[PDB]
Amino acid sequence: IPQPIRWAMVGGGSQSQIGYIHRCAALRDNTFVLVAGAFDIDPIRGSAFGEQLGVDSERCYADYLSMFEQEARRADGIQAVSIATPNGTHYSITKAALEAGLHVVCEKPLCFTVEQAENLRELSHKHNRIVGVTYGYAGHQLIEQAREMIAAGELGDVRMVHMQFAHGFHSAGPSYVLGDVGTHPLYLSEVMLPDLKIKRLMCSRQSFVASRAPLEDNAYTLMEYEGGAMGMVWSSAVNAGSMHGQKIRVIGSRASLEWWDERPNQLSFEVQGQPAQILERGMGYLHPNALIDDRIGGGHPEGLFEAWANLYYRFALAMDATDRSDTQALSAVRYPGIDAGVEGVRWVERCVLSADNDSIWVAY
Amino acid sequence: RRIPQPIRWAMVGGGSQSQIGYIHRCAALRDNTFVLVAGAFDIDPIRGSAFGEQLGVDSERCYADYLSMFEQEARRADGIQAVSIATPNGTHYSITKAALEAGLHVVCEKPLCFTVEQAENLRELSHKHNRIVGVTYGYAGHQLIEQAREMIAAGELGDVRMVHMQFAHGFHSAGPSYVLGDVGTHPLYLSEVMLPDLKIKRLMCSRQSFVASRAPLEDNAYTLMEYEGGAMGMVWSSAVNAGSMHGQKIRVIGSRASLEWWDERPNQLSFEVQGQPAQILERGMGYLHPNALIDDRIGGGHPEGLFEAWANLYYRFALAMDATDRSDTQALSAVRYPGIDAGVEGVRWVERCVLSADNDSIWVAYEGHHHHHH
Amino acid sequence: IPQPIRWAMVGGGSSQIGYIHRCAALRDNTFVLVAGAFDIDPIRGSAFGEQLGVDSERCYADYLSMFEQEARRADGIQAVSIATPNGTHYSITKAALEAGLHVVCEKPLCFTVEQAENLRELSHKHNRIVGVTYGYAGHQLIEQAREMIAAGELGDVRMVHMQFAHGFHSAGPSYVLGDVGTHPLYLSEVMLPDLKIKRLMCSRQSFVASRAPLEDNAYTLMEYEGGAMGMVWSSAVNAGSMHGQKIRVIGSRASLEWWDERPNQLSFEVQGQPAQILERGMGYLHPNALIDDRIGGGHPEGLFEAWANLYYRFALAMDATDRSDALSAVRYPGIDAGVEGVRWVERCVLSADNDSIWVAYE
Amino acid sequence: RRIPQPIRWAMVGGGSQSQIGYIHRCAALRDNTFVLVAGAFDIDPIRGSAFGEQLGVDSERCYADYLSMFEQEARRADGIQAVSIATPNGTHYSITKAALEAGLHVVCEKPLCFTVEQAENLRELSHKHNRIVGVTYGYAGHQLIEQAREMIAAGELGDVRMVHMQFAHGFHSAGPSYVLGDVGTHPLYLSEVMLPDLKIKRLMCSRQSFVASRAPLEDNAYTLMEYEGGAMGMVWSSAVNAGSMHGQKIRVIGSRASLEWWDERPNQLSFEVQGQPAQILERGMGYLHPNALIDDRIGGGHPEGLFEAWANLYYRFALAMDATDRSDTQALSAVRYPGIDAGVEGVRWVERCVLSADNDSIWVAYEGHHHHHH
Ligand SMILES: [Mg+2]
Ligand SMILES: [Mg+2]
Ligand SMILES: [Mg+2]
Ligand SMILES: [Mg+2]
Repeated sequence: IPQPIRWAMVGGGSQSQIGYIHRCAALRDNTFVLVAGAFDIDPIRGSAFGEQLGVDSERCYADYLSMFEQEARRADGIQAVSIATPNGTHYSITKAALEAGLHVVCEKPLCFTVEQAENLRELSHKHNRIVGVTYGYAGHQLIEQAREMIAAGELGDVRMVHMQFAHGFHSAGPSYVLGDVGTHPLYLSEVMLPDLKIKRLMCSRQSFVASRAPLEDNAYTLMEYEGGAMGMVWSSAVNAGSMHGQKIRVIGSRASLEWWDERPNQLSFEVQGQPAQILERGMGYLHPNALIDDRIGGGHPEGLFEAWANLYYRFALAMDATDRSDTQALSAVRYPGIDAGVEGVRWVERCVLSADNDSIWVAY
Repeated sequence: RRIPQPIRWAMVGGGSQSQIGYIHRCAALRDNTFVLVAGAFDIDPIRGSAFGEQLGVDSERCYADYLSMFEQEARRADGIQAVSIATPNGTHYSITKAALEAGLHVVCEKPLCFTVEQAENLRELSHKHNRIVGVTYGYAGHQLIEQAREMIAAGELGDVRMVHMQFAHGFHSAGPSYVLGDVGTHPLYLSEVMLPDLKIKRLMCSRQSFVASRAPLEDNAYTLMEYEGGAMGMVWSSAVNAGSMHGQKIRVIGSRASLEWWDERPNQLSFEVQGQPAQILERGMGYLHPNALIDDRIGGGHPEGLFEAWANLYYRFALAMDATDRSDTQALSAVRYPGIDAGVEGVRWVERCVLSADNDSIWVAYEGHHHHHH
Repeated sequence: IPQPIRWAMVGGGSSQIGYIHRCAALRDNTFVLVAGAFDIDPIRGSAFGEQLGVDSERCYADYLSMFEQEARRADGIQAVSIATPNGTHYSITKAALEAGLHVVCEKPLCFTVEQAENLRELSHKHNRIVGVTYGYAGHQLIEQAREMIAAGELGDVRMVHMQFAHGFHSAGPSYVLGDVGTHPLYLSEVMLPDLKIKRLMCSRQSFVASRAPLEDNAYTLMEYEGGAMGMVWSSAVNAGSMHGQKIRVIGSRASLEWWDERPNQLSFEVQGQPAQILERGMGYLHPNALIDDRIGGGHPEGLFEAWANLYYRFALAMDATDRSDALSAVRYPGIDAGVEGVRWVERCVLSADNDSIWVAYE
Repeated sequence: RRIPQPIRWAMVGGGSQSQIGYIHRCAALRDNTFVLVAGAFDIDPIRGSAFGEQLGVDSERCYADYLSMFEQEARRADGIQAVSIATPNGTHYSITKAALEAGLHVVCEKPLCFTVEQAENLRELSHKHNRIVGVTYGYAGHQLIEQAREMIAAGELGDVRMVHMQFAHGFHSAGPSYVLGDVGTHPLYLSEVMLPDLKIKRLMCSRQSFVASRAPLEDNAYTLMEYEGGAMGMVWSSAVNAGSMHGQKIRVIGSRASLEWWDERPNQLSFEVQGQPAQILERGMGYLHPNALIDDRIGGGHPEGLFEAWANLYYRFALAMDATDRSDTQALSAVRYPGIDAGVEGVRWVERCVLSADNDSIWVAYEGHHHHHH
């Protein structure tokens, strides 16, 4: 991309951790350039924030509607917008952006219902604009390594996919942890095993902090994949003592792979009957696709900020290919798009249906 | 001191070809808690006698079968007082029954038997003949398991919310069940030790035979449980967890903190208070509870292993036998060991999981009768 | 700092070193890149600089030309970072200072103590700062260690064991001593500022023979005033090691240990108590260790964050020096740190070249 | 099979008040390699007799002192054949000497003695009376130490460049030395097993007494060594490494790869080939060398501990004794155990480090005479 994509944010204002990483990622390597935004419901502190960031005073709109309409009149108007507002606003804001002919990057989750998600998807195709979803963990290079090893048959036939995102920060929309954290490792499995398809699943959710009912702060999701493989997802915000605990273990007939988000730069490779191995980010034995995004030599620890930059970069590549109508270039870019968004919403929906019905199996 | 005279002991099976006879002997004979004076070591008379004589066992006490041993030993004044059964799982029920009927304390290699009805029969006989029936859930012999029990009882974890268990190795990546009873019940007993008051209300199980030829016996299973009171429990049993050397772990999650133990690192115990720095407790340290230090056989820092745990277990079996022989109920209750009750529950747990699994993972009441329609 | 500092880069063109420098300086718009001498090849330099959005007339052919022409601009650079070969650090830093520009020089300030003394002379004379890239000190937990040690949580310090031994090369006056040994040495400086080296000895080897007389491995034993002992293992031939930079501070009451490959955790081991692991971003950390958090605990930050934090401190020192006032409340690897880094290497080489005899530190 | 009849054994010390007597007995009596038939267990005859009797030792063979035992036992047809000395370090020399002169094989708790001259005397006596002198560098009993030896000999590490050793615990944070001989020599013997052909050319040592009252005995020390051939070696000995439970580690660094072992995790061995994924080898796996599998007492995955290592050690002492009794030199050379030579070298290393440390860390020749001026 010869030039930075004219960008803007909705939300992600003062003291927003989420907004900060979005900006770091998007502006990394000047892939995007923040030229406008609706940073706060509070108009005064919205412009005060936008200006410290160097955003022109007249482009620190009071809301997303005014921003979209006014920007449409500028030859230098925004081309894409990132949404970091509350979950219940995601559907309406993403809908507007698309109708405005803008590329979108929406913070998880896309929306609350499958219907809404399918509506947004029809619009993205109608307006020919991408809708990326922030499954930022997929930006870590080793996730690519796993994908390549599995496709190359290094694990043999896949038998199980054990996932979990269980932290304890809350030991003291249709769901809470299922949508807030469960979907992250679920998307990682999508990247690692793109051909695996869910046939049916059951879920058991609890509200250990009672006042949270009906929203769950803990959940178990058991899945049956077409072909015989099994899947398990443990979602939690009450796993006391856990700093994050997002892990995915893929088990095959020949070996297993295991990745942990708190140790992003190492990937466990366990061949049955052989010594366990630890693969390191940036090493020459890695598949080429797992090396392209390295920003520093192996041994030097990269982090989540790098992963998000890698993710935002792919978003940029997708938008660009979509704009130049370069069918070939778009097919070569893998990113969390509208389909991943739809699936995230559907998985949660199926899980809630099962859980509300005493954990019955439900077709996917 | 407490076992002044070594308990006259015998073994059924565990001969030359046995893969478990060694740990049983090392554990039982340690500190001379038991003394091997007889046995029915082999289905092959000559090989059994050869083996037995190599152990210093009276040639005339190397019986051809468990029945002849029980019958003849019962006529001797210095006849065996206890017997350890290490024969194939299918024989555990009948041998344990014969031993009990013969007035012998029993130590049975898990499982105790295959059905709950058989299990209840052994329990009935055990009470009738006033003889114990220890079951070999030997991982419970590790000191830190007691530490966890003490910590949980002291409210260190606040209210218990989840008990996550697993015993998933991958050696087989290439009765009524396989992994559920072979490995699943080990961590299950560990939870019993750490949380004696927790009662299972109902559970569901999903089991698979990844190596198809094994069906209907499962080489992988997931068990989700609901404890009375709201807590949840999960058990992952597997012999196809490729790359895993054992993988037996248990994590107890409470409202205030969690604790986790892994059998491959038996001398450490993770203690994670939410909002505080994670902690690692070490076997043999002064900050441990006395009940978690009494079994130490060497100073902290030096690693102890499964053999020590098994010796610790057999020692409790001996204490239980002595208290029972003394008709001391209160004393007996002070001995924390996997006895007839744990044996029954281990069989029940497998039976309920199998019932759930055979019925597409529907919820089944842990106790009581489950019905399709009623 | 209301306005970004007008910044330039010498070298670090089409260079991961240049990359992390830029990522760090430009983050949160602490600095703004307006000029540079990116390459020996003007064509490649201009192309590079232009890709970065730098005016073509400000993509200078050499550092002197840049310093000369920029002095004539109201929007001229105020600071310059050097990422050229270690052999050019001295002369370029000297030129920068005489030009009245703040400087950020890559790891080795220079080769000799004389040179280091001269640069310090100039920094004071032109009242400009000279930061050195001991970036690992940017990690928050290093601050945590410093505070814990100062509050006496380790009791009396007895030993300081450091190492930076990787194996990438298993197949100036030194090599690893200056390239990797000085990194954990600076970490100890931040953790134990009051510690003073009395004397030390060093043993160095050239396992890959052709590297002689430069060492690819070295052991440095030190005696601190007060009785504490210090050990430094520098290596590029520790086969199998991805980096292996670690520091363990041992006190009479407890120890703490940090490893650069797991920057977000700090081991705290109180004798007779359960070992503890401190996590970046947690509420039990000292306030000073939390100020630089850019994201919640549990999310792994990395070396890029540490460098960002380092560059912010450089900016703060430059500002305070400019507004002339504040400079005392900002800790950072400056000229003194640079000088000491040079002296430690010089003392180590002297000892090693003389069969590991003890040598007074100063 | 190779020890048809249990070796008539005895202990000097290791009584009820000893904290090392238990591991010696467990190791020696395991598999009936040895049989305890006599002892000089306590300087207090009454307590020694009581103790000994509790072990099945005839009251008449519970001697009041090692001298009496050696003299009386030598006059018995069923007299002891070997003796383990577990008394204070200062007595090792004289007791070992007396045992050897009394025609007894010896197993001495380290160190063998305090001076090289004494160590050479014991070596001379050992050859004269043709009796072995094993030294308890028990950590070498762990299987993975043999694996490392095999890997190094097979060239897995390429050319050895560095040998980094340490044994630094913090239990004491609050003869001629303390930690050098007490813990320093353990990993040193581990390196001897892994790198038998490596020869020390010269070394320097810096030692400190952080708890001043201990001086001149050190509670911390650093030893830097130059091996013949160019490789370097480092040993950190410490009793004041606050927070460390044991901390015994050895990392061997070669031109191609490195390997590392930690006594607190004895069942794993790190294998790091430069440029390749780090590897972790596990005790009991089929990819190990048979010499590293032969001592397995249970399947991999189950953790073995220091007691197994010690039993493995004692078994080798037994094999060495038998080979010596058969006068089979070639057979004796196949038995890899810490014998008199390892004993002498353990004493020499300490003596050289002390000489250097006492002289402000000057380089001292490992072999030969060191001089201020010459
Ligand atoms: Mg019945
Ligand atoms: Mg099925
Ligand atoms: Mg002599
Ligand atoms: Mg001194």
